[PDB]
Amino acid sequence: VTQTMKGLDIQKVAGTWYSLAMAASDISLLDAQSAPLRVYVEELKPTPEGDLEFLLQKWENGECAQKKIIAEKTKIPAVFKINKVLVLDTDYKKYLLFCMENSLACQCLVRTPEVDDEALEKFDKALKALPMHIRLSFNPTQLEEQCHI
Amino acid sequence: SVTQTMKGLDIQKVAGTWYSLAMAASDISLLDAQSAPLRVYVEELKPTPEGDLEFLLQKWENGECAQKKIIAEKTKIPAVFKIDALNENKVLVLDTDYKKYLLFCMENQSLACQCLVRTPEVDDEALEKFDKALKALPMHIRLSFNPTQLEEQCHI
Ligand SMILES: CCCCNc1ccc(C(=O)OCCN(C)C)cc1
Repeated sequence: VTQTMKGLDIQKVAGTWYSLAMAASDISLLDAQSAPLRVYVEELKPTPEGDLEFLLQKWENGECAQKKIIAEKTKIPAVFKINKVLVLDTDYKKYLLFCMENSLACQCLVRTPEVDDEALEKFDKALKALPMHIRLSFNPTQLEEQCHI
Repeated sequence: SVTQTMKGLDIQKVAGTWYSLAMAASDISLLDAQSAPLRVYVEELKPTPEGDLEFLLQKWENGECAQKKIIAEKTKIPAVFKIDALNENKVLVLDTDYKKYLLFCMENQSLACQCLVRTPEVDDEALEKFDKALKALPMHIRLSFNPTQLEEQCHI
């Protein structure tokens, strides 16, 4: 992943998000509820030091676990270290596109638990240069359920 | 569910070798596991003397790769077939050029579609036409397979 967001203002990504769609380089990264990169972003909280706190849900040992993880800033405003987190694009008010790279998985986040045509079209365009072998998308009912069940 | 069928399908010309390059389904659970209900790999098509279409496929069953044969019976629409199985179903051929790619769906309402290729290689045209076809359909999971997997039992 090289195409990261120019001019990111991380403070404007604060608040609630919903994982609408995800894609990964390897089927095993996303295929099961327990798959390693099957994670649902529920909130982003930029820190006073310019780090990025993720609140996510992840299926572990038969429960939907909530995790709070700090992604530490790097010299590239759009790149953090949790894996590298790369923010490809956001309009702050509607969508955010990011990837996790070690293996590669990318997500389309939306501000409201609804399908957004613009967000998904931009996600598809961003994935054209990336060697993805699994793509998932979630319905509005799933977005509001613990671990998108 | 599926609006697009192949006009003027000649089932004799779809006969022979195929490989499942990509698949997509309306419900993640139809395709997410090696054991998922619509996770099947088409290896060969055989038209019958009655104009039915026999699918020779691989399916993960009892933790091993099994060979299975499924007859999709002809209907009054050339590109639409029906498997004698408990559940109401349709097999729909969306598009083929016969010599490189074939796009089909299974409707059960559950829906899964596949991109078949003649040669066990990633084909840009096959995948681009598959993706265009899927824009019309409410898919929540898409898988694609590397050329090594195409020639392994059950795409392992
Ligand atoms: C650049 C403007 C940043 C303003 N911040 C926000 C603006 C909007 C939202 C938000 O969630 O809006 C959803 C409603 N649709 C119409 C936008 C969340 C944060």
